Amino acid sequence: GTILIDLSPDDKEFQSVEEEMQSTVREHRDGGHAGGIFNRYNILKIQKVCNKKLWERYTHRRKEVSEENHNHANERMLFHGSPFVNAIIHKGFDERHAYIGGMFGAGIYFAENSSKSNQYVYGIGGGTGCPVHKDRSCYICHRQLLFCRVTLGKSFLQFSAMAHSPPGHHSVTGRPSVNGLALAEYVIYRGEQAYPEYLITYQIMRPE
Ligand SMILES: O=c1[nH]c2ccccc2c2ccccc12
Ligand SMILES: [Zn+2]
Repeated sequence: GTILIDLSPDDKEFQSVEEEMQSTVREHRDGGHAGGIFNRYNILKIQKVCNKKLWERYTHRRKEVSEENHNHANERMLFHGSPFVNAIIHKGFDERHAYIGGMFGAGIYFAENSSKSNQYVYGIGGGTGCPVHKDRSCYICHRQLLFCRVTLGKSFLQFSAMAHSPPGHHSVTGRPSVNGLALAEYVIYRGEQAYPEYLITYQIMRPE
């Protein structure tokens, strides 16, 4: 079902997506432990993920959410890192991708900071790092993230230092209160509320 289309780096669509990736890198409180030490990425490839059944699953669910929230899907584009991106792009999101120990419950987590999603590319807390070098800060191996269309609907606002949504909500917003430089994180509880739109292949870059 899924087919992947290479975007040219001269295409505006590519550039828009790259810019969203580069401009939402921040520093992490773990000093780079989970995700590596870097200020920027080497973007190697960006692919559009095209799957009819998964798209229609998304848009059908989105209409439902919209109708339950003053005609407002509250659709965002957000990052998702995972060692199972190959399974997500082919079969879509489901409970297997839920973060069971998540601070805002057992749901599927997304980030506004590309660097936050980068922390989960090799598993929770970076796992054991890249398969080839067992290095969480590997500058050599290729990483992949997803840049997804996520339907948030009415989103429970949780300030902060597969389950169900809170009643009358379609998602949760984890908004950092302490780190003012940290962007929001969002959780959904149905896989049908995200479409994995772009697969981004990259390396983290070692700082000068
Ligand atoms: O991109 C993410 N991928 C994940 C994969 C598995 C578990 C948790 C997360 C997660 C948590 C917070 C923010 C972003 C992410
Ligand atoms: Zn490596």
